[PDB]
Amino acid sequence: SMEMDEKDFAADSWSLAVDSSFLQQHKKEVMKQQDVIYELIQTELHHVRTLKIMTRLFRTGMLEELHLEPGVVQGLFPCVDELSDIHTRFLSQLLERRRQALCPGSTRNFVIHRLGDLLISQFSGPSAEQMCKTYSEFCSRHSKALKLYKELYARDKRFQQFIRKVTRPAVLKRHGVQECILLVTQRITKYPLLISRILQHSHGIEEERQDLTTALGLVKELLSNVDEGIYQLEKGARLQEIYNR
Amino acid sequence: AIRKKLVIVGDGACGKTCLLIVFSKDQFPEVYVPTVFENYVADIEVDGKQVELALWDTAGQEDYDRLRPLSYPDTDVILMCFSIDSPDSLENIPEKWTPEVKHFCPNVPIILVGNKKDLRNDEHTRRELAKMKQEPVKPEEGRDMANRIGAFGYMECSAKTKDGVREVFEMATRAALQ
Ligand SMILES: CC(=O)Nc1ccc(C)c2c1CCCN2
Ligand SMILES: CC(=O)Nc1ccc(C)c2c1CCCN2
Repeated sequence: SMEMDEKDFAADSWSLAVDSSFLQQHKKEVMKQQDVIYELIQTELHHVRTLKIMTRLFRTGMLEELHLEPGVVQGLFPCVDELSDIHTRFLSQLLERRRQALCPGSTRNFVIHRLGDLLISQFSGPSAEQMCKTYSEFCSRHSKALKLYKELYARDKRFQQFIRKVTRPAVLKRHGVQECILLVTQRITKYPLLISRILQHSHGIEEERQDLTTALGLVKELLSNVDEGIYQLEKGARLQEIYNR
Repeated sequence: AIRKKLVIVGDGACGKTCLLIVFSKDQFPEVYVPTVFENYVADIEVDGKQVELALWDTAGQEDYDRLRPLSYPDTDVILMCFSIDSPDSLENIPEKWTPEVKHFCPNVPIILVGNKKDLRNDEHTRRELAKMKQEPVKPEEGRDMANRIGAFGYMECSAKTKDGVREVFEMATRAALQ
């Protein structure tokens, strides 16, 4: 993550991020809505950061330092560039909605009143088709990635030294290879929980309640499609095992 | 320090997310209670042994039967949660959650945890449950279910007051080390 965004999302909540004199100007219901929207953006910032650790620290480090067999790095990190593109674009839109909403003379005081339309756009049309296709592929290759990682760590000395070296810093404590893969797989099922709670505090404007209700339906449609399109790939699985599923 | 993995399972309203949040912060949040839990690696020392215990939530995966099992690989201990204010959450334990965890996590110890124990003597809870001819889950009902499903043990806690929270994770660490 970049320093500007880290500082903007350093506080535990929207109510602690904004100046207390600005917080005092809003009703309790607006504070509750803004705290959940802040959690959505803050967790999206961290998810994009998990994808950058996978692409830049792990994937690129293995290509530039190790002599792994061709197709091994792709098996460890399936769809990472596509995932990074989807979420970096979505994060850009959330951060621009926050930035446009800032009060003149402030880099921290804002209220986002129209999140619904942004979520409908993210979870419909071509972007939803790409999220569905990418997660159906990623999640079907999840078990194969974990097994390939375990094999390499146990049998390749240079691989073990590389992993131990780049995961040693305390800031990587939660982000080993397997932990990154599970963080990415779990991300998509966090959206309905966050969206439903934002909807709970967005009844003040009927257009907004309607838009978030539509977005929540689209996210659930996407999840059901991804869940139905998953079948774990297995290295060495025979055709007979597959057609007898 | 050896690394162990813990996953918490249970119905959507069982309080699993709250339990992970309160343990990881060692505090019930005073300003904002997070909606979700990403992951955490707790440094725990139990009976003289140092462990890094990675914590994972299954919240949000309850309706997705192909996504949810992806949380189980290499799990060392399962926390199987129900809410004491919800006898319905206890009824889903023996023939939905238990056979699933035994299938994907064979030989992994399961600790059955009764969450929200502070609601056992909550008058609003008692009145609301009495409308559906119900009452808060009794301690013997929790122990009997844990015995029946072959759980490693039975424990109770309250994320709201923090009572019992530390003991649950220290015991889970002991189970993971066996
Ligand atoms: C309980 C907790 O820790 N967070 C929280 C707070 C409020 C709501 C509506 C909610 C959650 C968690 C997922 C379901 N909905
Ligand atoms: C997602 C999935 O496959 N769950 C699963 C696996 C195995 C058994 C026996 C079982 C379940 C679900 C509850 C009933 N019994």
